[PDB]
Amino acid sequence: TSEKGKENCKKGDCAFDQGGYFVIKGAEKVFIAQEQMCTKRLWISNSPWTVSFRSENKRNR
Amino acid sequence: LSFGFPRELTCAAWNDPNSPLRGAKGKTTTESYVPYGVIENSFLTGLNPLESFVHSVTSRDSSFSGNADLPGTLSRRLMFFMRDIYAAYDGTVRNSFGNQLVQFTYETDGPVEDITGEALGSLS
Amino acid sequence: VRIFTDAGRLLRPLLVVENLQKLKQEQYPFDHLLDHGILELIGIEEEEDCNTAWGIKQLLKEPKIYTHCELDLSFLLGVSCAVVPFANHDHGRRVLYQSQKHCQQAIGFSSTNPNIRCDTLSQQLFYPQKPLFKTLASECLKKEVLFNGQNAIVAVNVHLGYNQEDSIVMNKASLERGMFRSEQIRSYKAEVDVQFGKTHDSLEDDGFPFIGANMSTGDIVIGRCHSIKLKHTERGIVQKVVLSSNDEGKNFAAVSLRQVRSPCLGDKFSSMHGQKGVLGYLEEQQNFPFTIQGIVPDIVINPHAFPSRQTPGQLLEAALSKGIACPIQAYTKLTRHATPFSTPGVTEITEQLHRAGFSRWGNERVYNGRSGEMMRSMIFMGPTFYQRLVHMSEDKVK
Amino acid sequence: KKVSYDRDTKIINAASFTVEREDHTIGNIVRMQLHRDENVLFAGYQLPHPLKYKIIVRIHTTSQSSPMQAYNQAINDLDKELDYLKNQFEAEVA
Amino acid sequence: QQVDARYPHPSHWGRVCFLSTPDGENCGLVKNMSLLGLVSTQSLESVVEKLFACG
Amino acid sequence: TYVCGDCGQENTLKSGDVIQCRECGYRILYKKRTRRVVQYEA
Amino acid sequence: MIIPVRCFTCGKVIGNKWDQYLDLLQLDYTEGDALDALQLVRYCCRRMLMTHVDLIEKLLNY
Amino acid sequence: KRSDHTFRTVVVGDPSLKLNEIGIPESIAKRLQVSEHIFRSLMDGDTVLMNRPPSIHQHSLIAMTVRILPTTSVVSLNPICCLPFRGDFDGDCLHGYVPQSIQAKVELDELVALDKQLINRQNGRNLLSLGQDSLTAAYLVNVEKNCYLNRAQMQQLQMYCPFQLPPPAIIKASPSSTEPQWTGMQLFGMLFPPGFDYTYPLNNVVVS
Amino acid sequence: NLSELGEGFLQSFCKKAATSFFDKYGLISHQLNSYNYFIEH
Amino acid sequence: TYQRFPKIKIRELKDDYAKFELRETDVSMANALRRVMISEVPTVAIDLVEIEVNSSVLNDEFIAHRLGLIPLTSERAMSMRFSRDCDACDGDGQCEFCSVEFRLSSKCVTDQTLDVTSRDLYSADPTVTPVDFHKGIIIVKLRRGQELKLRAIARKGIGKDHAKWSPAATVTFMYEPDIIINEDMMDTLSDEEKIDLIESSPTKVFGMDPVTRQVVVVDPEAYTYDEEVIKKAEAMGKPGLIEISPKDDSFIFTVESTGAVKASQLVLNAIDLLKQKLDAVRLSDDTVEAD
Ligand SMILES: [Mg+2]
Ligand SMILES: [Zn+2]
Ligand SMILES: [Zn+2]
Repeated sequence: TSEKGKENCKKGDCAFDQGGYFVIKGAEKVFIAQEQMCTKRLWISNSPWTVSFRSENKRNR
Repeated sequence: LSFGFPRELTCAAWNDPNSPLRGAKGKTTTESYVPYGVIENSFLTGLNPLESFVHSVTSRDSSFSGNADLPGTLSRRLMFFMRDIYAAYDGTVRNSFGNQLVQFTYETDGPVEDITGEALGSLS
Repeated sequence: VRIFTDAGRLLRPLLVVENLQKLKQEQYPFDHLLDHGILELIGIEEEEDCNTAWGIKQLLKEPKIYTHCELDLSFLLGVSCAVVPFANHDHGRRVLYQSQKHCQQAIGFSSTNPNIRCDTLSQQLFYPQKPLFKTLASECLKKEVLFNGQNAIVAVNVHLGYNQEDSIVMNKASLERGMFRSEQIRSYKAEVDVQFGKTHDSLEDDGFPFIGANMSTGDIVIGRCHSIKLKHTERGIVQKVVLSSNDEGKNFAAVSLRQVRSPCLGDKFSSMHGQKGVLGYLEEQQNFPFTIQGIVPDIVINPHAFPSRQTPGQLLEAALSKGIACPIQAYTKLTRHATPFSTPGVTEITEQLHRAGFSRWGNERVYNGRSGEMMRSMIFMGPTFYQRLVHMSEDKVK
Repeated sequence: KKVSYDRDTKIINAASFTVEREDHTIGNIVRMQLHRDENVLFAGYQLPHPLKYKIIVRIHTTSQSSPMQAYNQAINDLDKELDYLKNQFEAEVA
Repeated sequence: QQVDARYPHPSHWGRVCFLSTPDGENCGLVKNMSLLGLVSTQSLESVVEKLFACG
Repeated sequence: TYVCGDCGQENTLKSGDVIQCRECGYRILYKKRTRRVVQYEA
Repeated sequence: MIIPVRCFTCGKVIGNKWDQYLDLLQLDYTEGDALDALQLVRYCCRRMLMTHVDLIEKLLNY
Repeated sequence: KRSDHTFRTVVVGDPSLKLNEIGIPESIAKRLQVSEHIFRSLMDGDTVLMNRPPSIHQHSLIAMTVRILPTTSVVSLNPICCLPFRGDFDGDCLHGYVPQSIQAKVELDELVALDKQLINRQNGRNLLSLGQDSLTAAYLVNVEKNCYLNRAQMQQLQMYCPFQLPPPAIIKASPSSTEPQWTGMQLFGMLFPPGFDYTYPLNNVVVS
Repeated sequence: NLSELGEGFLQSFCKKAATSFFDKYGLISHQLNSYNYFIEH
Repeated sequence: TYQRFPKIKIRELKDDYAKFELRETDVSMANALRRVMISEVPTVAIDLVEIEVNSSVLNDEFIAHRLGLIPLTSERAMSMRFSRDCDACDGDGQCEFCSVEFRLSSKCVTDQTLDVTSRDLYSADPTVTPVDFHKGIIIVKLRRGQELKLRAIARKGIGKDHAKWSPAATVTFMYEPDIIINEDMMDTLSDEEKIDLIESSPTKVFGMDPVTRQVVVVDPEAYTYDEEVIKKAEAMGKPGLIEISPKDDSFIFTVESTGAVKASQLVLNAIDLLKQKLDAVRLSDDTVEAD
């Protein structure tokens, strides 16, 4: 369905559909964005007063 | 919270770098704030986006649906302590576990003294 | 100096006014504006050490000390929140209901192709309507499916105590003309690795009923030979029967029953400002307080729901949509916009409602439909975009 | 019976008429036609239940007439008004 | 956001909606993104040689 | 009668093993409406 | 979803005025002038013309 | 534990019903069977124990009589009785329990019904009071004192009042006044019994 | 210069740019681009 | 004690639009005729359809709902019988007095879209034809293939149920006002304060006399009882300047029809049904009381 011109415009493949989901077993699945902490930043916390360097590829903390 | 309100709620107050809205104003840094802000506009003339953000922060605490187990478990643990207390035919306030005495007579604040078969602890 | 060029950084487009006279003084695609440096994506860390204006004409024109500007102030919200009219006029707890719960339950458009869709449950109104106002999100998105409902003539009045405790009195004569009437398509699936057959009412030789059979409680909807009957609340008229199979040699089936759902005496309705309420009474057209032009109201709501819920802007939306729809006795340069953080004032709505030949405050003198006598107070009237929720009363009987 | 008679025993020369399958249309004009009579002290109609299509009319009458006589007079004087309006409309159309 | 996290922040300006959150057990955790919201994926070319050419 | 997807061709294959269409590799069959007299209320 | 036959709260027959409304909107006419040319004076009947969306143009293609 | 002979329907408002009556539709009451000395269907006059979840106190269980209404898939009561139930007409459901034996039916309308739950047990005051429309219309009929009613409006409003008509007390309010008028505080005074006395010194309310 | 563009042209430019933003990127570009990076690189 | 004598003066009269006056009467009659002619004048309309070759893109109940809303030429509706009062005709297709059968059959084979309007809806009786005003009321739009063939009947019904047998679209009545200008406080008003009183009215009620430089009243039945000039005069310090009161015995009717019944025949049927209901009420009250 990507870059469909006049062929799939009325061939029964879209009905108010944006096309951003997955088909697994006939049910539509969607990814929810997970907010993770930034690894490219010197994280400083308290109790205990520490500063950390995060892993780029291997666990080199 | 970790941010304050800039006491103006205008466009120039949002772009101030030494404002308590951003974080530590540097007066030595800041760690926590108690939010305090007055909105000069109303619900008829329309709110500013900063004023709407202030109203959303101050009204987020009213829609959480948390800490709702307290009036359930408090009512349950109060009913387990009180559902067996009744009024005896002799005029005393007895418990059900062994006919143990709780009160000798009822309070004289009511004129109706015919409460001799009601479960006073349950309605209490 | 901290330079970040990794993933996960949420950005937003802002226009820089340093070179705002580059391609304007001398049909604007976004790639051309990004190439000429008129607009740029500013991150959350980059936006802290910069000044930013709020309006492109009010706050930007006199002081040239900003060096950045926003496209619109209403684009800081979601797609379900930037389409709500007068969103900064309502309470913060009431817009959170409409933008989250009432927008997902409002029955509206379903699909332009209901033949390739065999979803468990699908609902769609017969006559869907776009609202009379025009937000900037619905104007730059060009999507008519962002609003799911119909606008009715909503009056704020008491009706014999039948609208107490957030109830709703609606016109029974208008509901049977096509207003708020929807259909419901529920599909029942099966699987066969035991064969699809009849094996001994309205069933055929293949184990599936013919299209157009009225199914009810106790009728076999899918025949297997192991049959699947219908439950106590399952009924409807069959629309289509779809057979399919996968590469693992397993046969499937999908029988969809279609039923039409009229608004009964327990159906939950909602507004665009977070005002709930079920239908409580169905009054006839001859008993409503009628306007001098003969216009009877469609949905009558209680005035007591307004000071408690604190929802102003529904009356403003009604006064705007009334002034749009009444004729002027020059229709250009008319206040048609309802962008939330750039709403017009009260003097711009009252003057537009006065130029149409009505009162400024949206209230009109009505007469009692049961006796003919005039009322002492003028009743507020106007078209308001309402929604029909998916919570009906016949799906809760136990 | 569509219209049922029910005399009041606590008030002298009082009655209560119950018309089945009626509404405010007949009851309002009957009540406002009973007010024009000089021998009627009370004239009022009510619709107690919208789900039960009935109309209760309470008429009081002085000691020179009857409540049923006042009801029949209020209908016979209301039929002639409709006949006069029909004749006026037929004369005004042509 | 998987678990002062249930409250809005001034960094939500133009990124996520601070006026619409699902009430209940996920109040303030699940956040709807704004209309003019974009994301970054990767810079395929190294920018150090372009950083050394500006001073 | 069963009209298939992606091509206009009826099949009428009411068998326990026939689930695809003739001269078509797909296996989606829509039931065809038979012209029977049904009644509704206006 | 074509235009309904009758108006909802009014009751006026508006089922034969959608094509004339589109023909008036095809020219250089506004909404108010095209509504006043179709002899619609009350806003209850003028509401249904400005708010109707044509879904049958997409229901016949897909 | 769960039990039989129960139902649960969404509730709406009907001010035409009595306070001790619940509006049961004819479609659910025809299928609800009771035990009478054989099984018969539900009819008018039978008591049913209603409940609004959750039971916030002891006055959330009111025994009301069944009134058969021609509606369907909905139940209805007065908006006055929403204060014991602590709910509103909001989609809020209200489930009821139908008693089967006559020993549970006799003691249901003798201890649990609304005629017995008249005193609020928490503070000794009344359980039921005025709503919002009745409270606003009772305030506005008393604080205006200048919107006078004629005879045809007073005799129309008297059809819902239990007591008789007072003297008009306004013989002539104008030189062109051709009919006696009626004040607003005389209309609210038709609800009181003739042997009723009431005195509120904070609002200067004197009833005699 | 500073006010030669006009207060009415700038109010329509932010409408045209917002219309073109939903034409170049759309509404679900954040889900599409992160998946298109996973296939290619 | 006795009857009234209403007068009727017709201002305009069309085939589907009436406008007259009702003087020397009460408001109860003017409300009763409106309540009868908006919900009790019977017409004929489609209430039972039978589709068989429905192959369009719309639902089966959508066409059935939008076919009953089509207005019919109702000239025999006062002489016909109801479906529940026809003992000889149980009802299957065309009937002598209760039912009127309609036939529709359309099939589009063209590259363009064919619009199925209300014009190709053929009945059996020539007097129960659909109302033609143009292109007709659109029912469905068809493509290549996509046939449509139905058989529907029409029956006489009251406008109180289903809101489709109602022949009147908008019927209303207004109180006739009389404007009372003092014309003594108007001589103390300035030349700028008169324009503020003129512009404060929503509709064109008050005007300016160019030969006198004072205000006048033109078209007095266009006020709509919105108190905008009385409040403006009270804000200008002239409380007794303009006093507008409604007449309780003068009304102006505006009868509109959907093309089913003529504008005078609707009022005639509204008078006749109100006369018949009064006799039906009087019969039991005279047969259960006097005998
Ligand atoms: Mg509620
Ligand atoms: Zn095939
Ligand atoms: Zn017949």
